[PDB]
Amino acid sequence: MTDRYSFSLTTFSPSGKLGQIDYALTAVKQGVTSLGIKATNGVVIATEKKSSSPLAMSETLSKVSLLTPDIGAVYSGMGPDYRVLVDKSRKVAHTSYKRIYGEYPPTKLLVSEVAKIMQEATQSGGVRPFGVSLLIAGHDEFNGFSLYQVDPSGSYFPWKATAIGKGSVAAKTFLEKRWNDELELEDAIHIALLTLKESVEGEFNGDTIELAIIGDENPDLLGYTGIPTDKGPRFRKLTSQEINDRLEAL
Amino acid sequence: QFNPYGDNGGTILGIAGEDFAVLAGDTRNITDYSINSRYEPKVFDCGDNIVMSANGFAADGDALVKRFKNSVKWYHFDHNDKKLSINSAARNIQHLLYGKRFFPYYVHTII
Amino acid sequence: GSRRYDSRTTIFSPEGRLYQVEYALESISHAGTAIGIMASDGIVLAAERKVTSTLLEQDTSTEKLYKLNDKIAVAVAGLTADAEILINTARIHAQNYLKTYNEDIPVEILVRRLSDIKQGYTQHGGLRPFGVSFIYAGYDDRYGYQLYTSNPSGNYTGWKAISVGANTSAAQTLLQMDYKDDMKVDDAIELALKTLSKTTDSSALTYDRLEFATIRKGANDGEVYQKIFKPQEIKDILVKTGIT
Amino acid sequence: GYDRHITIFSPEGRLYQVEYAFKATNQTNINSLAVRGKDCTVVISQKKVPDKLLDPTTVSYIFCISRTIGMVVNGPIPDARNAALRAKAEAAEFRYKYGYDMPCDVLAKRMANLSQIYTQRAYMRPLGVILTFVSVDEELGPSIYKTDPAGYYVGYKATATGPKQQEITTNLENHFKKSKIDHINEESWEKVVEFAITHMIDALGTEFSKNDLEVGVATKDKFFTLSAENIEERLVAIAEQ
Amino acid sequence: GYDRALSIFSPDGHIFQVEYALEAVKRGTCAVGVKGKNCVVLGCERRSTLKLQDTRITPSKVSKIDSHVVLSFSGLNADSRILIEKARVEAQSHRLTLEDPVTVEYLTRYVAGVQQRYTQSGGVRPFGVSTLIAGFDPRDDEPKLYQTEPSGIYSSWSAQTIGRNSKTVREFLEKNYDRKEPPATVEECVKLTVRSLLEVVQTGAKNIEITVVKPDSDIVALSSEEINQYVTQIEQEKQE
Amino acid sequence: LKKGEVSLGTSIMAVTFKDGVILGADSRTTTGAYIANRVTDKLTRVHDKIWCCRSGSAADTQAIADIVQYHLELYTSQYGTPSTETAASVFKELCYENKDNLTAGIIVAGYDDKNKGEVYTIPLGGSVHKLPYAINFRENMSKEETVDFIKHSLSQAIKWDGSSGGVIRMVVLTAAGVERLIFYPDEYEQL
Amino acid sequence: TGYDLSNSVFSPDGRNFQVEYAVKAVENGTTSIGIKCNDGVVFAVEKLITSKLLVPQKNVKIQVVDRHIGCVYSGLIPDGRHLVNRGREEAASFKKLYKTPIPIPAFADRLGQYVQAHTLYNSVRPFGVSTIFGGVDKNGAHLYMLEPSGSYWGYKGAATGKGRQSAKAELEKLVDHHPEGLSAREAVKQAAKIIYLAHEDNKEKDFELEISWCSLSETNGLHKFVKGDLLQEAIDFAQKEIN
Amino acid sequence: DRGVSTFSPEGRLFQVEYSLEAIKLGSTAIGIATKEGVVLGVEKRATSPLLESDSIEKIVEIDRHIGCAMSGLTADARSMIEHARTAAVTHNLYYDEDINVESLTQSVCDLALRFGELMSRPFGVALLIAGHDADDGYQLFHAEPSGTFYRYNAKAIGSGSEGAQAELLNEWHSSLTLKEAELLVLKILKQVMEEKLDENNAQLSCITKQDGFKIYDNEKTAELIKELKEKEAAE
Amino acid sequence: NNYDGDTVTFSPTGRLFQVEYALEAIKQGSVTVGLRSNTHAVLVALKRNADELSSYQKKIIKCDEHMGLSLAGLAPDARVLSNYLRQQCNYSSLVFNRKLAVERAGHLLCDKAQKNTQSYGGRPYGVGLLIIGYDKSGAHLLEFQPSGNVTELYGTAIGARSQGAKTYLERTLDTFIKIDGNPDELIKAGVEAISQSLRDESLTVDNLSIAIVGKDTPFTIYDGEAVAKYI
Ligand SMILES: [Cl-]
Ligand SMILES: [Cl-]
Ligand SMILES: [Mg+2]
Ligand SMILES: [Mg+2]
Ligand SMILES: [Mg+2]
Repeated sequence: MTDRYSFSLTTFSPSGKLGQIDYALTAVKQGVTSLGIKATNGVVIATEKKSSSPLAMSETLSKVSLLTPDIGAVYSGMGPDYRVLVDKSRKVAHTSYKRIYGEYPPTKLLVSEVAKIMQEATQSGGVRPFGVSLLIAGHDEFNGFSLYQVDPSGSYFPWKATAIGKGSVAAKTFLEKRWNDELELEDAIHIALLTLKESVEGEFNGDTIELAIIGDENPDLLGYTGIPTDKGPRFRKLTSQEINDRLEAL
Repeated sequence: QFNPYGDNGGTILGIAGEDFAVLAGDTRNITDYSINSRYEPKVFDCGDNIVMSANGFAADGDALVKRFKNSVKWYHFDHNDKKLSINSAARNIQHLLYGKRFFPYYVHTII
Repeated sequence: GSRRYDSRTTIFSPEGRLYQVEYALESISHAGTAIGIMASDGIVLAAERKVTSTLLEQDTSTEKLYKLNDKIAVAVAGLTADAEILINTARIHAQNYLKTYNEDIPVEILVRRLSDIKQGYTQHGGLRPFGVSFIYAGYDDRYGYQLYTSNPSGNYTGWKAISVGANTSAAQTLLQMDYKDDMKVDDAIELALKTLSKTTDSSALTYDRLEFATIRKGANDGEVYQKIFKPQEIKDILVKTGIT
Repeated sequence: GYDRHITIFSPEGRLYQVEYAFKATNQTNINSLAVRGKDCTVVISQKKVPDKLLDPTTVSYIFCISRTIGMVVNGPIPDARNAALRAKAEAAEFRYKYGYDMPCDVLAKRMANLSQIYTQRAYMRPLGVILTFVSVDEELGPSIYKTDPAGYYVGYKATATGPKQQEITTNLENHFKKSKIDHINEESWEKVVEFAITHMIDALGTEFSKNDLEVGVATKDKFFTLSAENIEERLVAIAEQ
Repeated sequence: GYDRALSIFSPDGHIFQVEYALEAVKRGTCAVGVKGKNCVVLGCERRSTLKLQDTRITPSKVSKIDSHVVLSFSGLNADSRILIEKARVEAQSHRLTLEDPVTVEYLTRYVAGVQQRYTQSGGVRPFGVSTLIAGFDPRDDEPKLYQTEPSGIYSSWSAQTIGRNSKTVREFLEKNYDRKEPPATVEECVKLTVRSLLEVVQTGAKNIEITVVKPDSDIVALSSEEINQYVTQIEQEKQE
Repeated sequence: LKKGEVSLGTSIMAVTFKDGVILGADSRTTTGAYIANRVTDKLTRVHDKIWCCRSGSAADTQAIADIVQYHLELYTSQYGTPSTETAASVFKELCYENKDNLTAGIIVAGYDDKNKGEVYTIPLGGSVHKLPYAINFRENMSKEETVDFIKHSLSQAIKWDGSSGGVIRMVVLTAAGVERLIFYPDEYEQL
Repeated sequence: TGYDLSNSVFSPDGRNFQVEYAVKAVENGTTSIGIKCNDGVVFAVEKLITSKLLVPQKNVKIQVVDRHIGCVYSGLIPDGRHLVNRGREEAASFKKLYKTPIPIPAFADRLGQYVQAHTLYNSVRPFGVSTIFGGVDKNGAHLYMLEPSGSYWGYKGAATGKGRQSAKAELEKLVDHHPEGLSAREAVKQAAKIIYLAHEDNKEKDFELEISWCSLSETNGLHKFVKGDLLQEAIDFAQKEIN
Repeated sequence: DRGVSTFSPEGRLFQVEYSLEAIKLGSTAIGIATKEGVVLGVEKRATSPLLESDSIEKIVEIDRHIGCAMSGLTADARSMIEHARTAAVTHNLYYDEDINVESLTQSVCDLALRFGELMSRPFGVALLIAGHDADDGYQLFHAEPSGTFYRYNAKAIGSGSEGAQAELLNEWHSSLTLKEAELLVLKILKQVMEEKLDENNAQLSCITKQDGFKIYDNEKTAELIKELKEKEAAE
Repeated sequence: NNYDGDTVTFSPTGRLFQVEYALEAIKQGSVTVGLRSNTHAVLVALKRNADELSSYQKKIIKCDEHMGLSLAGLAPDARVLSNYLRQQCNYSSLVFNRKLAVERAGHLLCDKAQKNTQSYGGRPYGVGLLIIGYDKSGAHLLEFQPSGNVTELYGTAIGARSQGAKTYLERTLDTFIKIDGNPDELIKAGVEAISQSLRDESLTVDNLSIAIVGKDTPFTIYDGEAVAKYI
């Protein structure tokens, strides 16, 4: 018995390609389109909720996840791989940072820890790479707002705006035309909805679209009062109603 | 507190002749002021013309004799039924005893 | 059992070569070119970013050049994710040495240990090697300014000027042509950029496709300073040498 | 082609072992169905006992995981029982550690994460089963959550599983288009079971006796299965209308 | 742990992984060892395709194991560092327990034992390295020169060479080296070592390294100019 | 018993009778001469119709009872409703194997439909003893008689022991179900 | 293809060919049966007399687990012993913790989970035995049959081995003709007959009969071997039926 | 590939059979047992004339009363010798006596099959273990990598083993003296060796009850070689 | 063919080829015979030599005062299994002051061999054993095969040309079983049995190996001049 797979399942081919990473990226390509746009006073991340069945409740399946009060994540590719990465990302934010420094990690370092986990699946024994690309939006005091992409290889890049998955080639072209360095958060949300309509084929509304923001602090979402320094989470998931309001003036 | 040792009394005696040897011992077994047995042998034939007694704390004496007897048995298996010389048995018993140097067998052994 | 699926990463070819090391080097040859040039009064590190996109955030990015401590830096060529694993190990090793001896780690000792880790993956463990080549640029009070390189084999060597990644054949010829021993940092900066400009696969070399760094004794009196160049600072140095 | 033997990516980004585990799901040739009432969650499954020598009371693909949670499985019984035992252990441990009964959706997620590990780790094969968890959660109310070999899971208004799953799914889809609601608007669980059975008869086109069906019912603070006589009583009510 | 038996027997009775490790040695730069009457000299080739090198900091081919013993090698450079480190640790460990530095034979036997262990351990490949170990035993003036190889066999040599084109330089040494009368002085021994490398090297500039070891921990490495004088002298005598 | 830790006293009992079994106890919990809790519930549920009475260390008895409840919940999921004897075995297994670090005296009481009312006592050593009752009793008493027997018995314990006091809690285990009873000082003192 | 070369590998069908190959080894083995009765169970097995040199009655194939469970199997005999050794450990730890002897359904799952575990990895081989087992517990009599895949069900009658189809057919007739139930002493006699009828599919070598039983009335709920007069009575009954 | 501990269809372990082929490539080693002692001789076989032949250690002491000669992949023998020496000394410590030659051999042979997937492959070396004890007297054993050992009156192993063994078949008798055995080893070695036999490329040793195990000097062996040539020319 | 790479693999017809190849190693091994009466049990073994200069491979091993076996096939494997038996016999004596039953001895060997046929990495034992003994239920003879199958018999034989001796014992069954209180006659029957497996070669003084155990006879092996009586 016992895990006898103590050797790498990902290896270099004669051409220098790491097959399993390339094939993982292929799985990401097949995945549903998701995108991220960075504004001056916030970040927006969005994706289509591809429903497996109309009987399924798409509210229960959350493609956009809170990692810390000020950091959020979305993906393209294999959902189950994403779900466990979110669980590990949340835990590592505590064990390797919050329990040491008494504060949540900055975006870049949490991204670094997630990237490390994904790099290990590329080299450790008896495992395949994660078949997902993550877009992680976040805010912290000293770096401000930021948006990162994380690939199956464990490589991560900071973006002003980008897209991943099915129609990423066309979506990135669309974002290049629309993006500037003076965008306000509401403008970025508007562009995000325009960009996403191109890739979405069927219904396009607040029930089929999932969208969250990293913006201003939300004292109403904190759950308590009395500590002035604690002002609330910057991550906020937009409601189905809030999305439909912006789709009218589109 | 639990005291793992005891004194079962008794006394043994070994004398060597020219072409013979004797190992004697009383058959009384005791604890404190009570008699446990009036006949409880503690001098044993261990094979290969070796006799042995481990006097003191009976539980340790019985365990030691039992291990040496077993040591004789495996000496035959491993070394083509060779006879265990008295000097070789002595050295073997040293290793049995010293193997518990930090939790000794409370016995005075004679063969 | 599992034997069926084992690639056997740590074995010799009939010719006496390590398959995976050779294929890792093939991988590295497609990576963005990185150049290190050592001068008498400092070291230059120059590196070409891999086919940049216009929407990539350039100023808050780190792909090629990393800091190991206050006196030592590295240029990366290969898998970035692999390099970061090794970099954090190297950073920790430098601090262990400082904790133990109350002295900054000598450059070679850090390089040897990092190279020894790579070697391990080629000889045991059954894992794939790190697809990474480093250029180490650093200073210590024993040997002064030093340039090294290590590759997936775990073999390291010292250099006066060296390239890693793509077009190293063409790049090394150009460096061998124009390099000389009494060179200054400002001259080395110019050589590094000129070499990349000719060996690049891009149409024209621009500020947004580069990473740049120097290790000078330009600080005040007998102390070393690490300068990781900003985007605007690369833009200025590129105009100053007359490339754009 | 060893990329089809273990859980690693094929050139087109697929896990063939996961896909073949899905085909093992239908190996029993049994169809299951789950629907929600107001106060309850009902799950029904076909019961096929081909051998005459079998003890029919021991032939079951419905499990009582905890007092509140029930689980029906579509797939081979050895993998089914493997999943059942684990879920029972997880539900019991949860209660001990966190001081309250494990919710249906949390258990589903936990089992889905375990399934996900088998799709990534090479030495472990996926279980060839689809797990349908049902309960009346104290926070979320009537709940249906389903897990598969891919490690995917999601909540359901209603659901069906098996070879003729699509015919049952569309049958239920068409009903909820008509009723305009997320559940079966019915007071007693007895009539929700009658609904479930009726719509399975219409979709599959087969009639059922008391021994052809197997029924599980979740209410507040307890999940329980129905006996053959409980089902028979239920079948009589359908026939008399 | 990774357990796979990489080094195994083949039908014809060969261990290919050990033999392929010898091919790696054959690819490595040439190294030569010549022992005289009161000294040993270790010559080493350095390939000249590498210009712009920094010879100050570049790892030297000859390594000190202790103050009285040196080790050169041919084959995989990264592998050699592991053997050298183990040897250096064992040298200090020997001084600590025996209160006496290692003999050259002992140190060789240790290194050879390490190499052998990697030919029948699970999860590891053999060292792609052959070594020349040289020096003088404590309180002894008899020169010692040993060779090791990936299989784990070791032996003593009056003079020996390893690496690429080593068969050519071994051919040279076999007729030029006299057992009855070895190089009487340091100069004679160094010259013969340089001569033998000049059969293979190419140019005698910064391609040849020479290290001289003498009794009582007296080891010194020759500089470029010092070596170049031997090259200049040999070529003038050759034209005859 | 660790110094300063919370003690549960020792005034607990379980009595079998015609229709089932009744558990009874006081409500006092001490730390030296200080009453840390005067309305403690020493009657704890490990299963629907298997309860226990805790004595000695409050921390130890709680940790054990929690573990037992875990084992019987897991037992029930796999093998159906457990016996009162099975419950007592799990208690014993814990109390016996960890006897060096524990100070727990437990009385297990339960109701089967076959076995009816059963009582098992588990003292400090980790031994088990099945009895008709535990702490002039007659077999097959009525509910009302057994209540008065427990009431009068604990009433006296409270009267003479300072480790005992407060209210008298009782739990009745029958085929009918589970019934909680309580008796205040003004009632039981003047008996 | 190559899907059948490794255990725990799904074919494109969704099958584990290695487990199916293990079934072939079970089919190759001697016939063994189990009969559930009024207040207990009866086990019987075909022992092929390879030679005159075999000592009669001294190569016992039926095994006891705890004191109340009987196990018999067909296929690779050593694999069956390994499974019973596990069963004894499972039953021991159950009684150690829960005091009461292990219930048959509980015991059935302990084996089932263990056998199923040997279809999860390529580093182990599936069990080359179908195991018929059962006994008497607090809830009454139980008979089970467990296969290489880990699959098991409760049975009224069970059969496995080379003469399984013949035995099954004969078992089906008993179930039909005795709906109200079969007695323990009757089941022993029927068990003998069915082994003799099933021996027609293995009639080159002659055989030796071995029977055991658990019964609340006859054996006091404990597992016992059928020996002496009762065994010879069952053999004579079977001899009379074939002729 | 295939498993390390696999059986062939014929019923043999592949790796053990392949290791036997490696031993055939090895240099020749001959052992002869007599009532006056046991003689062990080996072909040194230097790969080059620059190699100092005295450093070739193919005959080895295990204890004062036990010696050992090897043939095949001689590097593999080092751990076998180390084990043997420890076994011999350990037994003396436990039992205050010399250890039987057979028991020592059995201890070495227990290592042989301790390989698989313990070490990664069988040993590629055969050993001739020669010694004396009080019980069975002078003894010669042949220890293979299969884990099997046979006792022999005389035995040759290595490249010229089949030819030398046939010669030992005719020449050996029970009344051989020690001096006769010494010459016989040298005679048979000279026949099967590629290069011409002398004191530098061949080595002799013996074990006697009185003086224990002794490797012969090159001066002593040279006289026995000269004595051998004269006796063959004498008829 | 494709299903004989290791012991963990079943063939399409349900066979374990590595176990069958281990069984083949026994057939190549030298013949050994076992037989018993009610009072005694006897092992007779034809020892094999490498050549005339070599010794004859010892086939019989003692396990306790009342038990022992003969081997056929890989001798080192017999040493491992016999050593395991010695320990189990010894465990029974030290802990329970009880001589280990010959039937239990067989059950323990079966289970030890079985574990080697179900796990990856390991290999089956390449030896067949004939265990004899005298315990509280009289004389016993067992036949061990490395598949795991252990069989109690009146008589048997294993090794090359063992069918000849096995046929003889099958004919002689009624005769030798009743040789009670007579060691030498039971041995004679065993020596005549093993003679039916001889081709070209005959039984010599240093070739034949005999062992015996019984009621008032500890397990003792006879070799050399001690077996000259029976030639
Ligand atoms: Cl989880
Ligand atoms: Cl409390
Ligand atoms: Mg259930
Ligand atoms: Mg897998
Ligand atoms: Mg009071």
